[PDB]
Amino acid sequence: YLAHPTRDRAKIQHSRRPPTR
Amino acid sequence: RVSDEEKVRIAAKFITHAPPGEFNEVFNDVRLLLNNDNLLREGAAHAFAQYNMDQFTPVKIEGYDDQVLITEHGDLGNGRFLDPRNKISFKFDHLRKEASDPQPEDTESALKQWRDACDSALRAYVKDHYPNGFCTVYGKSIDGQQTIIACIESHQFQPKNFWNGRWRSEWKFTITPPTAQVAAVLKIQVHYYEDGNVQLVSHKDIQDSVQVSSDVQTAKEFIKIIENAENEYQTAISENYQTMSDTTFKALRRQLPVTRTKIDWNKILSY
Amino acid sequence: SDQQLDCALDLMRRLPPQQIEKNLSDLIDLVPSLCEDLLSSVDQPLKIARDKVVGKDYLLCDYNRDGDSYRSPWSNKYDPPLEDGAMPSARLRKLEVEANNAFDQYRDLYFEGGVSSVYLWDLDHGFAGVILIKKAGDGSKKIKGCWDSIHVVEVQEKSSGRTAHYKLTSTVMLWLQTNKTGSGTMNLGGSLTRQMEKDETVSDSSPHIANIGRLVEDMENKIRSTLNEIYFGKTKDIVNGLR
Repeated sequence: YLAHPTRDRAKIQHSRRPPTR
Repeated sequence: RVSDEEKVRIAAKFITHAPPGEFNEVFNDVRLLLNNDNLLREGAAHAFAQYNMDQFTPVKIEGYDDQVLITEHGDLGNGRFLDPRNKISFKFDHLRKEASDPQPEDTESALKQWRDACDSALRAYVKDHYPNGFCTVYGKSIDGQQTIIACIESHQFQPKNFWNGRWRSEWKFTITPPTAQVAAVLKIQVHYYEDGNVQLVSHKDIQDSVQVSSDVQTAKEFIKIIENAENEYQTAISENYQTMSDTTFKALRRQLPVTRTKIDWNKILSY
Repeated sequence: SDQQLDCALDLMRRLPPQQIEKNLSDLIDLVPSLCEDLLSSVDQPLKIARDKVVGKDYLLCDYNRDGDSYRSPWSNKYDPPLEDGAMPSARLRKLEVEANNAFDQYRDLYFEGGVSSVYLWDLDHGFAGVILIKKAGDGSKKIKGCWDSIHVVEVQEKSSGRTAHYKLTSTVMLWLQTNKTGSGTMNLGGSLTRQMEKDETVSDSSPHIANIGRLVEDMENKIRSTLNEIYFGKTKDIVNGLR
């Protein structure tokens, strides 16, 4: 029911590369 | 990989950590994250009960004026709890927060009269000091040691204004004539969540003593200690908010630069 | 909205922010499938690192991360060093340099201390960036205090470009903690996030960094006042309404 603005803020647009783990 | 066992540990941890008045939202988030309904209501049944006992959930029973608190001290097993004031057991549905099936329960004992005296004073104390507070007083022979346990709860749930709050206090008086030892914990949690997630979490421990005399006098002395300590605690919290607002918060960032006007971004960029 | 990511973000809005870091960690443990999207969507307190080359502090968050290394805004190198870490274009790096300088001055003027960092990344038809500010105490005062600013801007330039579209999503985290004999332990913490977007003129007298600065400053001034109302007005009144 709550708004989630942090989902729709700019994202990194090359493919990241995950941390361990 | 994260084993299912660590997973269930997490779903159960999340549920026991739901803020006051928000168990259902948290449960349904965790339900959807595990996508396994029967594992959840299996591996997490302990968590539902834990939540309600930790939170002193008050519940209304059909047939009885007085709400009772769900606490570890009234746990009768089989999802049943003790109402020591109304002298019944009842079934508590930890998911629906619903009381059903009241049945008379034997509460007579040597300590019932000291419990009754403390319950009477306490109840008046709670009605006078909390807008809609509830309390439950238990009498237990614990270490052969006669112990009175007074639990107080007061909450205010306003999900439509994006906030909920709960006060809990727990007071243990171990009745060892002539000097009874008193131990308490006062706790507060407030959650505001319009456009964010801000919580206050507060607790205070109390240690004190009282001279054991008659039941009615010992009760009055017990309630005085409670009132003085819960009064100082509330007073001090508010003093702390003022000091935080006046000092620490003001120091973290100015309202404006020393010019008393917003930044001229042309001048920033030019040197 | 019933979607898993919306549930996860909902949990973050409800779980105690006093445990913000472990909450995220447990959530990724529960739904590893969403690791990247939670790392990107769940704000975490900023951590301060030291750039050895320039002798200047910089800030760590998901946005300047690659694997287990973070990039400095001062030196433009990863720590620990990487063999092919993600780097802004030579072009975008230059703007990031102008922006870091500009926001180091903004930080001095509003915060009179603390640490700032700005990190930019290329997009298809513009660019984006985060502006970060951290201001703490060292933990020696009666009331402990920390402020995190996380400002994420998206800039979509037009066919000129003498106009651009800016979307700003700002989070401020504020953490206060004290242990006094009168009150016992008191921890008042958490965050607020607001979003706005604006079309602006881009010109030599109003460049990208100017436009972004004005938006960040306006939004941060507003969030400061809202934090003051919520923390010291609203939550206190709730407390007093309980007893």
